Amino acid sequence: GPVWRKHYITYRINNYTPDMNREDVDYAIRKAFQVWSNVTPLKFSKINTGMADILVVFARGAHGDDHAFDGKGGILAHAFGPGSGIGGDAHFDEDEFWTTHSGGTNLFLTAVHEIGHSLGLGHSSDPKAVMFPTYKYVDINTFRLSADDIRGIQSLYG
Ligand SMILES: COc1ccc(S(=O)(=O)NCC(=O)NO)cc1
Ligand SMILES: [Ca+2]
Ligand SMILES: [Ca+2]
Ligand SMILES: [Ca+2]
Ligand SMILES: [Zn+2]
Ligand SMILES: [Zn+2]
Repeated sequence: GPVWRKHYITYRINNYTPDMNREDVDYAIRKAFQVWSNVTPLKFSKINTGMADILVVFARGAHGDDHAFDGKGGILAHAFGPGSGIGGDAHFDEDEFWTTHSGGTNLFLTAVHEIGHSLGLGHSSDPKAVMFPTYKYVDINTFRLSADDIRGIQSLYG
């Protein structure tokens, strides 16, 4: 399906979870974009105003799309593939407790997966892939994409 047909992509953080320090939210999301820019020709820039390609949102329950959140647990986040408007946007369930670490739900690891969707990736059947639909914490300091993730993204870009 859809892919971004340009190399410079913008994102904007619509609002901030009260679960984390603001700078930690910024850094998690930045690091998650870097995972993908490492392996494609894409460049990502955070903008503070205006229409971004990728809007990052924290919201709970019904929040104006067809993908209502479900309280703590279950669905952690969802994202829309490349396109105009809501296309590219990544939404994180505020009913989760977002963290920089192994506690609650790790924002960085979740964001890597969601941004994969924002770039056009679907799910992987390989438990080793970040694009596998089940959340499982792994050490974020040594995190690496699986070969399956890299194959998937390189099928769309570069
Ligand atoms: C590692 O990243 C994620 C992100 C979300 C989920 S999930 O919310 O539990 N499943 C729905 C989903 O795949 N959303 O993109 C599971 C893992
Ligand atoms: Ca949930
Ligand atoms: Ca968008
Ligand atoms: Ca929360
Ligand atoms: Zn949503
Ligand atoms: Zn997913």
